[PDB]
Amino acid sequence: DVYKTQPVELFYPGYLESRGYRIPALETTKKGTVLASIDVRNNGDHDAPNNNIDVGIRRKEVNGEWEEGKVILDYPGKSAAIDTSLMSATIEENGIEKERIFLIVTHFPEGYGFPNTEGGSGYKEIDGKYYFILKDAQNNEYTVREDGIVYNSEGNETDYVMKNDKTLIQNGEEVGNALLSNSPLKAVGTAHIEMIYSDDDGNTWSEPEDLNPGLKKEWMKFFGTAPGKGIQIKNGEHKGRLVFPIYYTNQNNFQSSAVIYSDDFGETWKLGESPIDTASVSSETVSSGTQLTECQVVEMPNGQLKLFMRNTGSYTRIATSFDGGATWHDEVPEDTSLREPYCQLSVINYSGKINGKDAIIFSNPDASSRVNGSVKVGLINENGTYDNGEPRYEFDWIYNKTVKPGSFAYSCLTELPDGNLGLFYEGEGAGRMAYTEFDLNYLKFN
Ligand SMILES: [Ca+2]
Ligand SMILES: [Ca+2]
Repeated sequence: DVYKTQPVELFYPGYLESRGYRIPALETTKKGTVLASIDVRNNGDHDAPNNNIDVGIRRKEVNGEWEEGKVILDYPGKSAAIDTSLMSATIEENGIEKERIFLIVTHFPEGYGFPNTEGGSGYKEIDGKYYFILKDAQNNEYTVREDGIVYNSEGNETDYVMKNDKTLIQNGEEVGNALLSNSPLKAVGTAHIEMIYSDDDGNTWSEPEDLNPGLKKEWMKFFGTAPGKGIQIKNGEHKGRLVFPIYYTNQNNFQSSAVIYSDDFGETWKLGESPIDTASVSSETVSSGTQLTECQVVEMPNGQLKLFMRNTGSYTRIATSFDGGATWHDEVPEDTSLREPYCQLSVINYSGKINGKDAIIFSNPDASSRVNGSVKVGLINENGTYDNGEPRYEFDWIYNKTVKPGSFAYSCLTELPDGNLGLFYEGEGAGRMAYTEFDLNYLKFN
């Protein structure tokens, strides 16, 4: 025989001056590089608000060692970038497959986070165009229009200008930053998803692009990355589509999972329905029942999508999409092999065949609390059809292996170029982020 490395800590308290670290994401690029991203939770392990949380990343190239970590996204003050998701994706450009590594994160202005998030996209739509909202101490609404020029609520121009990094300028002088809690004009205290990308195998990253405008619905309060990774669809009519799992709340503070997706390689995004959205329930107005929260997605051989969801029930809920993430079958069953103690989980597609079948790999804490981290192997079996004739895929969990007997919380899986598996996970102690590699045999023996 078995292969199983001694776990190494890629981030730990004090590293890069940060008190805390959480929320692993893990992706392998087409060059074979492993990318591990993390919340750099500088003021401690606690969620936003009141935490200067940045995006950090470590790289391990094929036949290489872990490069030291660096911060690749850093907002002013204690404005948080929290919960990352990575995605290696490709496009055919003039006969070569060009790789772009996508990363989305959730973003809050200073002072806000999940428990006190306000609602809305953060944007005002004026004649088809979306403009960043700014608020003053008296709760008046302002808009940032062309040239960054700020307009008050009468549609009139003010002496304020907001730069794209939210710096505020009044008559040539800087007067604050709209993400900061002492600024005279403030961005709406609500959740954004922001995206960066890398075209050089994860070494350098773009400036953040906000994905809220024309994507997040005004009734949504929380609207955030489901941490871990997304996937680019390989099979079917939606081949090439980028799919990032997310979740959000409504006015009732009810959490619903979903995916956002892009058919032009990141340029524009659409929101799929939640699995909560059925013929009788609407995720806009639902107020009771099982909440579906953090989630990860895998693809079936025909391009059918399977969304595995943290939820307030005892077991993992799995939803199926026949249209590439736009909607989900109204039956959302539990899988009773997958005890789910209300913790993030990871599920990935495996490139190789196992026992002559296509397979997926799953990890989460297999217990009634965040302990006993287990990695499971599921074989995809075709089994008849749904009411609408669609293929039925089901999962034979052939291996179930404890990789972390004690504490174990959020985790993320990735496949290594040689077919081995990597695992980035919380569980070795406050702010300690561990990475280990292993082969299939290790999962089978035990
Ligand atoms: Ca920062
Ligand atoms: Ca649960």
